[PDB]
Amino acid sequence: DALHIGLPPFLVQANNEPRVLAAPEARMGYVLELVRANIAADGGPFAAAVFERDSGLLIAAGTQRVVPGRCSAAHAEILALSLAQAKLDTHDLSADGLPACELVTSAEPCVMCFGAVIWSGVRSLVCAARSDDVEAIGFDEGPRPENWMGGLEARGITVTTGLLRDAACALLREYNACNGVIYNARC
Amino acid sequence: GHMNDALHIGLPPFLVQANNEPRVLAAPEARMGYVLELVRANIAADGGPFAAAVFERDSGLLIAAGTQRVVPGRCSAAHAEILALSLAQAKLDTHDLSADGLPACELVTSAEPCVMCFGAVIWSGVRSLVCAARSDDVEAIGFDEGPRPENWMGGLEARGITVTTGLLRDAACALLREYNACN
Ligand SMILES: Nc1nc(O)c2[nH]nnc2n1
Ligand SMILES: Nc1nc(O)c2[nH]nnc2n1
Ligand SMILES: [Zn+2]
Ligand SMILES: [Zn+2]
Repeated sequence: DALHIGLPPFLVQANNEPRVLAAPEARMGYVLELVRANIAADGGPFAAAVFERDSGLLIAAGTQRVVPGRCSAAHAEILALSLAQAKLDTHDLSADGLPACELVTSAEPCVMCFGAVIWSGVRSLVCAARSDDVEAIGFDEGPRPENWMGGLEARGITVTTGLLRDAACALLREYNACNGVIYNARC
Repeated sequence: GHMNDALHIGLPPFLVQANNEPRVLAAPEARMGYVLELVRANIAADGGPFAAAVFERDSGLLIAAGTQRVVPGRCSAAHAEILALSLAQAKLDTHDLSADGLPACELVTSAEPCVMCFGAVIWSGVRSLVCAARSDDVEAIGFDEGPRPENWMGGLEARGITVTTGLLRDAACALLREYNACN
């Protein structure tokens, strides 16, 4: 009777508490905490958050819930964008009288999320890990169009990538190190 | 609807029914015909003119169905394909419809997928995509497919997703032209 993806407690918490982060690094810092927490709550090493671009108010956060949620569409970007839309009560994050919105993401978007970003109404995309980083640990980005960044820019969506990339990469390599069946107390 | 503790996209009555009534449609045109019934039911339930369904490829057991619920669900990701693929996964208790021991799954869709849905198809585990209306047909009533890679069809086929296109296209267009005429 519904499409229903449950949020683990830490994500409910993130989505409940008012929070304002002005600097790109502050915003991405927070998104990287959610990655760490999502991995500790049985999810993939990806998180994202929709902010008010100009005030830094957090609207909504998401994390990859593919396995726990039994749903291949539950990438961090889909959850973040959709929960932001559900909170603001509109399918269009650029609807009249909404502030401009920004998707802050732990990694460059896959081809699915790329499309979702375009349809979402956000005006800004801010990424940490690059596509090659993500692919290096076996997560596929899929076939995006050529010059997909230019693609976004031409729809009025500004793209920045590499923001706190080093910390992001460190979280990716930590996930990979502990993504295996032999028990490892250190994980 | 908005929820503290879930992303929750509710389904209108016809779609709750479609997802619970037993239905075996062996021939592909029987599959696409039923999907076009869902398109019409969706328009009457304030949705866009798009529907899709996951079938077991060989038997044509219907596993799940989705329709575009963008405006009434306040969700730009709620295309037909996303809901159909996600409800099937929910129904089969797995995020991968090609998981060992599941029969091969097929997504039958009213129109060729947009770039988002193209991506969702690849990650879903379906082994087959069957489309009615073409990309052109969708753009001609003002729906945007977005920037898909050159040769999106070959991209699907290259990872073992067979693509059929044009099936009951004229029937699907009749519904599209009606939707566009009635704004
Ligand atoms: N490539 C990729 N893979 C996943 O599993 C994701 N989850 N959130 N962003 C994602 N990106
Ligand atoms: N382009 C496009 N747009 C929508 O709103 C859809 N819903 N289901 N397939 C869809 N395809
Ligand atoms: Zn993605
Ligand atoms: Zn789509």
